[PDB]
This record gives sequence, C-alpha cells and structure tokens, in this order.
Amino acid sequence: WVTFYWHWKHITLWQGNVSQFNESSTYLMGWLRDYLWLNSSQLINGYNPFGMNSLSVWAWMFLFGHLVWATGFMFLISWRGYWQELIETLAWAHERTPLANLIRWRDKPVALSIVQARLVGLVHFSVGYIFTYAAFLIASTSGKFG
Amino acid sequence: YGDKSVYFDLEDLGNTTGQWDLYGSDAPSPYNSLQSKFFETFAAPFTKRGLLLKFLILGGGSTLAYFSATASGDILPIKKGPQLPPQLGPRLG
Amino acid sequence: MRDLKTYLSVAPVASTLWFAALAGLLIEINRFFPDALTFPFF
Amino acid sequence: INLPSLFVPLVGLLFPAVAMASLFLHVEKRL
Amino acid sequence: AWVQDPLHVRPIAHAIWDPHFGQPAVEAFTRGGALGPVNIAYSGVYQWWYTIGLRTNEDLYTGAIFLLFLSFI
Amino acid sequence: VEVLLGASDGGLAFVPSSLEVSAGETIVFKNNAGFPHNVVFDEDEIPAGVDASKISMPEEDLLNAPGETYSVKLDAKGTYKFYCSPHQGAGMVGQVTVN
Amino acid sequence: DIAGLTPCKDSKQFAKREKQSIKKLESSLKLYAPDSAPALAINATIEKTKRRFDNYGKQGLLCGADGLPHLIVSGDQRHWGEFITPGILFLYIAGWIGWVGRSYLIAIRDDKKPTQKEIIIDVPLATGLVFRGFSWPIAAYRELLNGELVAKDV
Amino acid sequence: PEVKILVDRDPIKTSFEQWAKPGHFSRTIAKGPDTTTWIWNLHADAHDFDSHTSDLEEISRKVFSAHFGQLSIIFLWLSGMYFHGARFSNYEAWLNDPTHIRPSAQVVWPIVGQEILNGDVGGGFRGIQITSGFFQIWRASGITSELQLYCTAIGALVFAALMLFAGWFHYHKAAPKLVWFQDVESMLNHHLAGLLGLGSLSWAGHQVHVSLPINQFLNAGVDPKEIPLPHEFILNRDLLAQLYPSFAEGATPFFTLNWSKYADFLTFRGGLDPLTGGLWLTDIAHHHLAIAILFLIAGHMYRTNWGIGHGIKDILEAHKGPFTGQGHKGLYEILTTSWHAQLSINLAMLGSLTIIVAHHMYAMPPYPYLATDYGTQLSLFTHHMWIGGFLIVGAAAHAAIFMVRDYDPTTRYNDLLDRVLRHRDAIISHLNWVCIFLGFHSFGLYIHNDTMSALGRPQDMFSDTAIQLQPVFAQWIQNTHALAPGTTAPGATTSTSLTWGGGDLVSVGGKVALLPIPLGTADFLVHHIHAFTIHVTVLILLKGVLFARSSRLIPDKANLGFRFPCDGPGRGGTCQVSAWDHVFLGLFWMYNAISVVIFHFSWKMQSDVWGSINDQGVVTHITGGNFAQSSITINGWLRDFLWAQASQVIQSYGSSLSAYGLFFLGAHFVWAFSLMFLFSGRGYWQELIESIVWAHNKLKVAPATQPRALSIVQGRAVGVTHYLLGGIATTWAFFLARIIAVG
Ligand code: CLA
Ligand code: CLA
Ligand code: CLA
Ligand code: CLA
Ligand SMILES: [Cu+2]
Repeated sequence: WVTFYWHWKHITLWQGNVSQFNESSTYLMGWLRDYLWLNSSQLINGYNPFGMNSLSVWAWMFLFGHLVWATGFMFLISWRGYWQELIETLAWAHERTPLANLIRWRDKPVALSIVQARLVGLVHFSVGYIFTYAAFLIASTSGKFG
Repeated sequence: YGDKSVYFDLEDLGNTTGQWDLYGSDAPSPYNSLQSKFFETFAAPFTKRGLLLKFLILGGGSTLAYFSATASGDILPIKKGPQLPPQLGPRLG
Repeated sequence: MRDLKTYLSVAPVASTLWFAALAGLLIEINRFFPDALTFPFF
Repeated sequence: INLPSLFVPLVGLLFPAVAMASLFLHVEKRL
Repeated sequence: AWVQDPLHVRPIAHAIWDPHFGQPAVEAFTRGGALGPVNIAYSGVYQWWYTIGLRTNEDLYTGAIFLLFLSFI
Repeated sequence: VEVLLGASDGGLAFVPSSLEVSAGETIVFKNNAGFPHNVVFDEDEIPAGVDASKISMPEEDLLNAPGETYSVKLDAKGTYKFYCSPHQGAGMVGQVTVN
Repeated sequence: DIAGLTPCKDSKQFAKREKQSIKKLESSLKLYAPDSAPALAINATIEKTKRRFDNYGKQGLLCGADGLPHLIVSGDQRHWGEFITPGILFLYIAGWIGWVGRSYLIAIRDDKKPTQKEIIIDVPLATGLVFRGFSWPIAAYRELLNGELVAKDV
Repeated sequence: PEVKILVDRDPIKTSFEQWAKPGHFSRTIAKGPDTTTWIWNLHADAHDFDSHTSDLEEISRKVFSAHFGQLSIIFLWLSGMYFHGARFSNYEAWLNDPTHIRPSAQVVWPIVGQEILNGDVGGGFRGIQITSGFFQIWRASGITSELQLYCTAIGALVFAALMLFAGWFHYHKAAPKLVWFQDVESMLNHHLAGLLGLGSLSWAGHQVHVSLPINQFLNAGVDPKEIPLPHEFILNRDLLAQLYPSFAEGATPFFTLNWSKYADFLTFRGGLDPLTGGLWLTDIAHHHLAIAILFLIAGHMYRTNWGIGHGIKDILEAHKGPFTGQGHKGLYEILTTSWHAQLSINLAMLGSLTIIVAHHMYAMPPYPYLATDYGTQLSLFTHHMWIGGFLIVGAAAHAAIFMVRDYDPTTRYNDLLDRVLRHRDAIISHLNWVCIFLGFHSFGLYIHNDTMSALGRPQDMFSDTAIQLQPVFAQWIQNTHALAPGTTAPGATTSTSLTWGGGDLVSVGGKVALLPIPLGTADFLVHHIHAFTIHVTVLILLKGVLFARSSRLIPDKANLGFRFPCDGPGRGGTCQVSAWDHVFLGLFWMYNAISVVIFHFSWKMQSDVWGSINDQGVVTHITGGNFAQSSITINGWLRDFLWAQASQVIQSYGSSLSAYGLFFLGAHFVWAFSLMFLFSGRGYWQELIESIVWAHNKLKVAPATQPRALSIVQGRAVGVTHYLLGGIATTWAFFLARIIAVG
C-alpha cells in the first residue's frame, strides 16, 4: 500500500497531471483502472507478436514474479499428508520398475516438514511479490521516463 | 518356504522378504572373446573413479572455454554485436 | 402456537426479522431525506 | 579474448556443476 | 560520458553476455552509447559517486582496488 | 492524413498526437496497438460545430480488434482536442486544428 | 477559506458538474414518448438531482478544484453538521445498542441453562429491556461512578 | 418376489415440537450448546441422514421427501421466471423485432439512485438486460402474448404447492417402506419409458401442433398479435393444412405406414435456419419423435411382474472374465443398500451430461435468434460448464463417502472393487506420471514460446509460422464431418453443424451466427492444456477415493471417519490425510480446469467466429484472428485477452453496466478474503479469541455460548468456498460486462 501510494502520487506529479490522482484516488476502481491497468500497457507490450523492445526483460520478469507468487500458494494451501502419500506411491513406483531399480536413493524421500513448508511457501510468496512489483515499477517509470 | 501354504521361515529371510532379482540373466558373456579383448584394452584408462571424474570435469571445462572463447559470429549473435544505429530514449539517449 | 412463537424467536429468524425491519426503516428514511451528507437542522 | 565470453560460461555452467557435484558428494555419504 | 551531460545520457550498470539472446535482442539492448547489450543502472550509484567527487574511471579503479584490499583484511 | 491510436511500444498516445490538416480534409483515426482505443472529442472549447456525436465516438462502444478505423471529417474552422476517455489519464490526448 | 477550499454555491466547477450531470439524464429522456413511464421516471430523477445540488449549495459545503463537497472534521464550528453532530448521534445509537445487549446478557446470566436463552431469544424480556437504551448514557455514567460497569475480580 | 405399492401410515406426526428444539436429530445437539462450535455442527450435519440413524428405511423416506421439497423449490423458481417475463419484461417488443431489442426481464426500484441499472434495453423499456435465454425458449415454444406467460406462472405456482404437499404427505402420512425403494427394475422401467419416453413424446406432440405453425407464422413476418391462437390450430385444421399440406391426410399416413407423406414437417435437413439462426424446428420435432420411440422401447428391458424382462442381477453376474476373477458379482447388492454409491454414479453422469450439453448448445444453436445473441450464448456455455464441473467433483466426494462408511467386504463383497483397492498404488503412480508428462509438454511449450519471443527469436517458437504443431487428427475428423452429408449420411443436406466446414456461413441481422471454425497450432496447445488439467484433477480425486480407507501412512484411516482434521503431527505430519481433504483440492483444480476452458471458449469465439458481417460478405470478427498468433504465449493471454477484454468492465462505472464493475471488484475482494482462511490455522485464532473474550469478560458482557474458533475442517471449508465464490464471480462479471458492451 505504501509504495503504491508513493508511486502513483509521484507518477502523476511527474506528468504535471496531479488532478488525475487528486480526483481518481478516492475510490478503489480509480486505483485499479487509473493506476494499475493504465500504467501497465508498455510493460506488457515489452514483447508481442510484432517484436520486442528494451522493456522485454521486465515484461518477462513481470510474468516471472506472477509465476513464483502463484506457486507459493501451493505450499500454503495443500498440506503435508496429501504430499506424503503421493511421495510414498512414487517410491513404490521407482522401486518396482526395470532398469531403474538398479539405481537406489540414499535418503528415503519424505514430504517437506510442516514448518519447512510454511517457510518455503512464504519465501515463494515474498519473492514473487518483490519481483513482479519491481518489474512493474521500473518498467512503468522507465517507459515514460517521467 | 513355499511348502503349500507357508511363506515365512527364519532360515531364509531373503526369500521371505522377496529379495529376488526378477530379470537377471545368470548367462555367459554374449560378446565374442576377441571383441571383449579389444574394448577392455582401449577403454581401460577411464575406469578410475577420481581419475575419471577429475579428467571429465576439467576436460569438459576447457572444452567449453575453448569452444565459446573462439566461436564465430555466425554461431552466436551475442558476439556478432549490433548491426544498426541505436535509437533515443523518451527524452534521453 | 406456543412452539411456533418459540421457533419464530430462534436466532436466525429473530435476526432476519430484525434486520428486515431495520432495512425498511433506513430505506424509508433515505427515501424521504435523500442525498444527505450532513445534519442540516441544528 | 573477450573476457565475458570466458567467465560467464565458466561461472554459469562449470562452477555450479563442480560445486554441486562436490556438495552432493559431501552431503550424501557417511563419515 | 555521463559526467559530461548528466541529464541526457543513461547510466550503464554492466554489460550483457547471454548466448540465449537473439539478434533483435542484441540490437534492442545496446543503449547508452555502448558497443553491445548493456543494462541501465537504476541503483543511483552514478549520481552518488558523482556527488562525492569521483570523475574519471581511474578514480573508480582505485576505489575498487582499495575495497578488495579492505575485504581481504 | 492517418492518425494511429496507440504506439508500437504500447505507449498510449496518438501518432502524430498533435498535427494540423486542411479544410474539409478527412482525418482517419486508425488503431495501431494497445486496443480498446476509443477516440472521443473534448466537446469543450472548439469554436463552431458544437455537435457532440458529429465528431465524438459514444462512450462504452470503442474501436474493436488490433487494427480499427473510426472515420471523422471535422470541416470546422478552429482547433479541436481529440483524446481517449479510458487513456486520457495516461496522457493519450491530442490537439488537431484546420486553419 | 479553510484548506484553500471555496463555498460550493460560489464555485464554478461545482456548477459545471451540476449542469453536466443534468445534461446526460436529459439525453436519456429523449428518443422515447414525451410523457411515457420511462420518460416520467427520468424526469423524476432529473428533478431529484437538481434538488440534491441546490441542497448541497444551501447547506454551505466546501468544494475543491474538482468541485466535490469536501468534509471538515477538525472541529470547526462552521462544520459540525459534517462530522460532529452526526458523530454524537451515532455514539448515542451505538451506546443504545450495546447497553441493551449488555443488560440482556446480565439478566439472563442467572438461569441454569443460560445458553438456551441465547440461541432462542426471550423476546418478552428483550422488549422489556430495549427501551432502557433511551437513558443508557445516564445509566452508564451512574454505573461507572458506582463502580459496577467494569467487573472487579478480573 | 412380486412388485407392489407398500406403505406405512403416519410414521411421524406433523408438529411444532422439534422446531423449538435446534438439532433434534443429533442426540448431543438436541440437549443444547456449550460453545460456538455447536452452532456450526448443527448446519454441517443437517442433511447427513445416514448418520442421524442407521435404518435404511428411515434414510430413504427422508431422501424421498427431501427430493419432493427440492422439486417444489425448482417449480417456484420457474414460476418466478415466467411471472417476471409476463409482468416486468419487454418480451412482446422483443418478439416484434428480435435483433434490435435487447431482452430484459427485471427492473429495479428507484431507491438510492440504483435506477441507473435500469438501462436502455430498447422497446420503450428500461431494465436489466437478462442473459438467461428465456426469451428464446418462449419464442421457440410459440408464446406470443403475456397472458400465456401469466397462465404458465400460475400453473407452476400450483405445481410448486402440489410438490410441497406431496413432500409432506409421503413423509408424515403415507411413507413407503424399504422394499418399495429397493425395487430398481420397475423404477428404471418407469423412468426410461414413462418419464423420458412419454415426456419427449409429449413434447414432440407440442411442437407439432403449437411451435411449428406459430413459428412458421412468425418467420413469415406476421405481426405477433395477428397470429392465430394455438388452440385454433387444433380446432381448425385447414389452418395447418395451409402451412403444412400433408396435415390434410391426418394420421392415416401414420397407419398406412406411408410415413413419407409426413416428409413436410418431419425433416432431416440439419444445419441452421438461415432466417432465425437456429436449428430447423421440423428437425427438432422429428428428433423428439425418434427419441420418444427409442426411450419407450428402452423402458421395457427390466423384469418387474410378468416374467418378461431382465433381472439386473443376472446381467451383472453374467459378466466376468480371466482378468477380473468374478467381476460384477455382488454389485447389485452394493448398489441397492447404499445411497452414496448411487449418488456418486448419478453425479458423475450428470456432470458429464451438463458439459456435453454446453458443447452441443454452443455448436448447434437450438433456439431461434439465439446464435446471434452473443451474451446469451457466452453465459449459457459458461454456466453449464461450471455446473458440470461442480457435479463431477461431488461424484468423487460421494464415492469416497461410500468407501469410508458403507464399503464392507464381510457382508457385501465385490471382486472388481477389491482388485482396484489391491493395486491402487500402481494406478496412482501411473496417473502421477501422466500428469507430470502432460504438464511438461503442454505448459512447457507455453514457457518455451514466451522465452523464445522475449529473446527476439520467433522462428524457434512453437507457432503456426515457426514450428507447427498441427492437430492433424482433429482436422482430419472435422474434414470427415464436413464431407459427411451426401457421402455417408445421404439423408442429410447440410452437415450437422457449421463449425465442421463446407463454407456456408450463416448470418442474422448483420451479425455472424456461425462459420467453419479453424484448428491451428494454438488449438493444439490449448487442448493439451485441457487434457493436462483434467488429468490432474482426476488424479487428486481418484487418489482420495482409492486411499480413503487406509494407506502406508496411517493403516487405519477408516476408523478416523470420512471427514477429520488429522491424526497429529506424527510420522512427519499428517495434515489433510482424510478423503474429504482430497475433495477440497479437486475443487481447486476443477476451478482451474473450468476457468481455462471458458477462457479458451470465449477468446476463440470472439476471435474466429463471432463478429459483424457486411455487404460484400466481409466478416470483421470481434478480434481480427488475434487468437491464432497471440494465444501461443502467456504474455498473449495476459495482454490480448485479460488486459484488452478487461477494459470493458473497468469503464462500466457511470453507465447501466456499473453493477458488473461493482461485482468485479467485490469478487476480487472476496477471493482475496478467502486467503485468510486458506493460509492460517485455527490455533492462532483460538489464542486471539482468548484475549477478545477477556476484553468482554472485563465488562460483564461475555457470552455464555463460549466462542470457539472454527474447526480445522470448517476453516478449510470457509477458505475453499470463499475462493470459489470470488473467482467464479469475477469471471462472471468480466464475461457479462464485456459481451454485453461489445456484443
Ligand atoms: C559481488 C561483486 C560482483 C558481482 C555481483 C559481479 C557480477 C558479474 N560479473 Mg564480476 N567481478 C567482480 C565482482 C562482481 N562481479 C570483481 C571484484 C572482479 C575483479 C575486478 C570481477 C571481474 C569480472 C570480469 C572479468 C567479468 C565479470 C563478469 C560479471 C557478470 C557475469 C557473471 C560472471 O561471470 O561472474 C563473474 C566472473 C568473475 C571472474 C568474477 C570473479 C571475481 C569475484 C570477486 C569472484 C567472487 C567469488 C567468491 C568466492 C564468491 C562470493 C560470494 C557471493 C558473491 C555469493 C556479472 C553481472 C563478466 C562480464 O563482464 O559479464 C558481461 C566478466 O567477464 N566480472
Ligand atoms: C502457478 C502455480 C503452480 C504451479 C506451477 C504448479 C505446478 C504443479 N502442480 Mg500445483 N497447485 C497450485 C499451484 C501450482 N501448481 C495451487 C495454488 C494449489 C492449491 C490448490 C495446487 C495444488 C496441487 C495439487 C493437489 C497437485 C498439484 C500438482 C502439480 C504438479 C503437476 C505435474 C506437472 O504439471 O508437471 C510439470 C511441471 C510444471 C508444468 C511446472 C512448470 C514447469 C516449468 C515451466 C519447467 C521449467 C524447467 C526449468 C528449466 C527448471 C530449471 C531451472 C534451473 C535454474 C534449476 C506441478 C509441478 C499435482 C502433482 O503433484 O502432480 C503429480 C498435484 O497432485 N498442485
Ligand atoms: C410414468 C411414471 C413416472 C413419472 C412420470 C415419474 C417422474 C419423476 N420421478 Mg418417479 N417413479 C416412478 C414413476 C414415475 N416417475 C416409479 C414407478 C417409481 C418406483 C416405484 C418411481 C420412483 C421415483 C423416485 C424414488 C424418485 C422419482 C423421482 C421423479 C422425478 C424426477 C425428477 C425430474 O426429472 O423432474 C421432472 C419434473 C417433472 C416431470 C414435472 C412434472 C411432475 C409430474 C406431475 C410427476 C407426476 C408423475 C407421478 C408418478 C404421478 C403419480 C402420482 C399420482 C398418484 C399423483 C420425476 C418428476 C425423483 C423425485 O421424487 O423427485 C421428487 C425421485 O426421488 N421417482
Ligand atoms: C444432487 C447433488 C448433491 C446432493 C444431494 C448432495 C448431498 C450431500 N452432500 Mg454433497 N456435493 C455435491 C452434490 C450433492 N451433495 C457437489 C456437486 C459437490 C462438489 C462441491 C459436493 C461436495 C460435498 C462435500 C465436500 C460434502 C458433501 C456432503 C453432503 C451431505 C451433507 C450435505 C450438507 O448437509 O451440508 C450442508 C450444506 C451447506 C452447509 C450449504 C453450504 C452453503 C454453500 C457452501 C454456499 C453456496 C453459495 C451460494 C451458491 C451463493 C452465495 C450465497 C450468499 C452470497 C448469500 C449430503 C448427503 C458433506 C458430507 O459430509 O457428506 C456426508 C460433505 O462434506 N458434498
Ligand atoms: Cu486510446
């Protein structure tokens, strides 16, 4: 919230269009449309079926941060029991197959711990968060350069 | 073990725990001796764990180093470099 | 009747009737004094 | 002769290979 | 180049060497008057180092050497 | 004269955004990229020809698909400012006169 | 004036907004029969919109550069109608609600099966209790002074 | 042995005694509540009849009368729809000019300025444009006045009353007993022949006399009020003889077997009506006639009382082979003593059916002026897809409930069920591998395309111009279908749809009803994405069912019951090791799958089929074929589909589509809100409620029903339901706002 506020106020001040914020900042559709959807055109047009430009690396990272974030949901929603039983049937499958049971693991595969999974999910969530917002911020200010 | 209905016996735990090998051949070398004597004489110096690992790592490393430090422009556009004049930024450039 | 009076005072029904009455009251109030951003009497 | 042409593959390809092979070897067997 | 006209040139962070890059990407990323694909710095180290006194590349080289010395110690 | 709504870089502007055409000269607002681009006149100022629908494209309905062209004709002495209601907040506004 | 704002009645952007609003509705009235149900409904809301703007002008609201009536809550006496008298009214009503609820909870706390009287409201007791909220401020003041509003022993 | 009506008189007396008592069925509930958790339990186990008791007779009596109650609710809903179409609609105006007036059968009261939602739908009417497609049904049935709609509404009202009364009657006065329910042979004989056979024969009878002539008159251009009333078409027959000459012979063709003399109104044309953009009504009538004959014969298979017929037990236990031991022996005893088995079978089949219905209705539009009503088409497809998905997930839920509660090899042993339980690990391992492989080679292609495009290397991309992945099998099949009429379906003139091919675009009122749909590389990619998502949700649900009783993790999972939090953080952690938790995930993956499906449908339709036709025959589509080149990378979906299509809903504020914008934002909110329940655990919340309770106790305002945080299972349930509500509602708002604004 803090950084959204700062960025929008300044991105409207740098265009000499402060009335745009002053008027559309008082309702949340204004935040969605006039800030997020509006300032995201160049970024998502970093590469398209008609070529790419210097913003492409951000357009890529922007989607990267969306992927990471989303997979962070897995470790946060799905819980250990489910995965543990899936892993155990995977272990059966590996031990039972020709030409590959000749290879043996050295630690029995286990699902992640409970606290370990909460940690991994939080790390994914925050990394995705940081990366997608950094991509958007740098591409939306760098695109207009003002 | 396997006396009509029983399948458990302390004397033969491996049979009881299914420690079989379901697909091993127990057959003699299908390769002709002459052929065997040609390979294990030429492929011998590569069968030492530390030796093979160190040689593999360093040889492949210098392989990659040479092949990328001396690649030509028609292989990697990254070394061909730009071929056009550059544009200007929104105000800078 | 006695049991109907009881059931009509169970929590969900009591609260739906209460909130329907409250909604009616507020709706009528704003139907008579619409677009009120302040208290203009005193 | 272009210095990136040498250090970016070695540090991006060779070094992680060597380090991960060594660290797997160290972590995955008993002393 | 940046100390000569701080307002009309973009600062460069470091060069790009990515064998996965295509020709149009090579042409698209060569900015700032460089001879190849580069990244544009947004850390603000150019303005910081310019404010405190550094002017030439020799200054930055002495600085980097001194800092390697310091971290070794 | 042909005006491209939206830039190849995805920038929300007109191409050229500001220009001057001759009298009774038709101006074509074409869509280049970034579409739902809708060209809507300022309706404010613009001495004479004060109709709204004559040059304006009604809100809600806008240009559809990648390349679309809403043909206007002006033919009014004076200067007019054509913008895009969804994007006029990102600076996608333009001024076009006919002296 | 306060915070650089100007009296909406004398502002220009406030008027421009009113005329623009009224303008679009008039367009909706057109393309139908002049005295039709839909047209009559559109007229009604046009008059309603004109009344709202005149009411805003009359009440002396403050308008900024967008012409929107801003609300002052600093305590300036020219503006108590915006926040403070509605605030006192709210506090009264909310104290009414909370005091009646607390009164009820205390009254039913003495039966053997008190949860029975919580999932199934004793409406006769509730209707006996609702109107003490009218005097809830005096009752609560005297309960605080008595020392019986806050439970000791906890 | 023989079959008869067998009843019990007044098993339970109607009374208000148990209404006063909350949770009378549960002994623990009946007594009363100590904490807030008791209130939640009261609702969670209200309809779980098989746990309130153990008698099958009582369970089935309750089930019967609950079905009656549900039928009554459905009838009330139908009567509400018909009454709103009669009183608060512009149905007659729409009937006069269908392709200019927008259908709308709901107005709002002018209370707080909400009358802005009463938008201009045309026809001297201001209301909320509806997408139910009810106007198309009423027009296809022949309804021309609002008097007919009033009569229909009142008839459905009295039918709802009748259904409610029958529900009361068959539970409190005359309740059947177990041997009456456990008769499935006669039940099937009656539902096949009586409900579906007679039902469809009766509907074909309606269409032959009412819809065919009235729609003929309407398509001839007659003013709707100048059309004869339907009963006239029955009284005066030459009225029909004029439109349809072979109504002159009058049923003697039906007995001379000169059925060809009926070729007038019983056709096999196929394709669409070039005037209405729907199927030929003379084709639909013939269809229902044949359907009726088929079902009427089919409801005569099972033996009830007269020797002839089939014993289902015999058919089942006749089927067995060398791979399956004694398969199908013992299933008849399983499918007649457990309601959950039947429920899961029927739920799976009904979900499959609903989704087939969605596809066939988009492809072969059955109603007049439906195809060119883009909003109705999109909404109908999306709604039926969602319904089908939910039903299919419920199938798995109840299969698991059966496995946990009613499966018993001591008394009811079946061989196939046992064998599958015995190699469940092989099953799940192979399904796991298939999911992984399919996920790598469908979504991995999208990631490869995205990076190939971002590295300025489009030639290396998996596209129609760089590296083609052509669905040669689908193309071959649809070309086989296009060539079918005349070659291998000689009695048909047009292919069964227009998506097959042959050219023959059909338009209505300057809008495109249908044209051949082309399949390129993007279609290949997205179809494999579909296969992937379906396989993964199947994996989750099947793993939940097969491992519901026991696993190598916890050896006595059935004793913990079908639904439970865990068995402690032992063996490493057993969070959500129960069958119910598997259903909770499947809903997440079902959501993903159906979302991707409806996005695919919407984009492909707005890109290659819908659009406006013009004077030369130049078709400008909604998006100029942007699906063939932009849908191959994820950036294309985010930019060309969501960002582009999303603009309509964002600009909805200040107009009559403002409610859609409001629902967009509100659904975003409630979706994000679900995450609070889905990411946290009840321990933190209990510990916080502790101090809140302290704050209350400090002021003698603490409640007696002790406030507890929700159960672990309830928290997951609140989290999944809010998530689904949020996501589905935001998609609903987006679709509707977009297709009503651009359509
Ligand atoms: C933390 C400081 C730092 C960082 C982040 C980078 C980052 C980068 N350097 Mg670099 N470099 C550094 C310090 C650093 N350098 C120093 C102090 C020197 C000596 C003056 C060099 C000399 C150097 C050369 C010659 C080249 C790069 C290149 C590169 C780029 C390609 C990646 C690579 O090949 O690795 C770096 C390759 C090296 C040989 C660096 C070795 C020197 C450092 C001190 C190694 C430190 C390793 C240490 C044991 C681990 C530290 C822990 C922590 C970093 C995890 C990359 C952006 C290449 C390039 O230009 O890309 C276009 C290139 O050719 N660097
Ligand atoms: C975007 C977030 C996300 C992602 C990427 C996944 C991914 C996956 N899920 Mg998951 N899931 C998610 C969200 C996500 N889920 C959420 C929010 C929930 C809560 C409801 C679930 C619940 C869930 C369940 C219950 C299950 C899965 C399963 C799976 C796996 C399916 C098998 C497969 O597709 O193989 C292929 C892998 C992919 C398609 C991922 C992308 C692969 C990338 C593009 C390849 C790149 C390789 C790259 C070169 C790596 C080298 C990099 C180098 C630097 C190291 C898969 C890895 C199922 C499973 O386990 O499968 C057996 C399973 O049962 N998910
Ligand atoms: C030709 C005979 C016939 C017909 C038409 C039906 C029709 C129906 N049965 Mg039924 N049934 C029959 C014979 C028949 N059954 C026999 C012989 C048995 C076994 C003895 C059963 C046992 C049975 C069970 C256990 C259930 C049904 C159910 C249903 C309903 C299914 C839901 C539906 O499709 O909604 C379609 C809606 C309509 C068709 C609306 C019209 C409704 C008409 C008026 C129904 C009248 C038919 C009825 C048999 C009349 C005889 C009763 C008479 C004495 C008044 C449906 C209305 C389900 C149900 O009860 O739902 C409540 C269900 O649970 N049936
Ligand atoms: C013919 C369809 C059908 C039938 C008859 C049943 C019947 C039954 N199901 Mg079931 N189920 C179905 C379909 C069906 N299901 C489908 C399609 C799914 C997939 C979602 C499920 C998944 C499912 C689960 C996971 C469970 C059941 C359970 C049960 C049993 C108890 C249900 C209960 O009383 O809970 C009470 C009912 C409620 C609390 C209603 C909840 C309100 C919903 C969630 C909100 C819906 C929002 C609304 C649509 C819009 C918002 C309104 C709001 C904004 C005002 C019961 C025998 C439970 C069981 O234990 O079996 C023994 C069980 O846990 N079912
Ligand atoms: Cu625009």
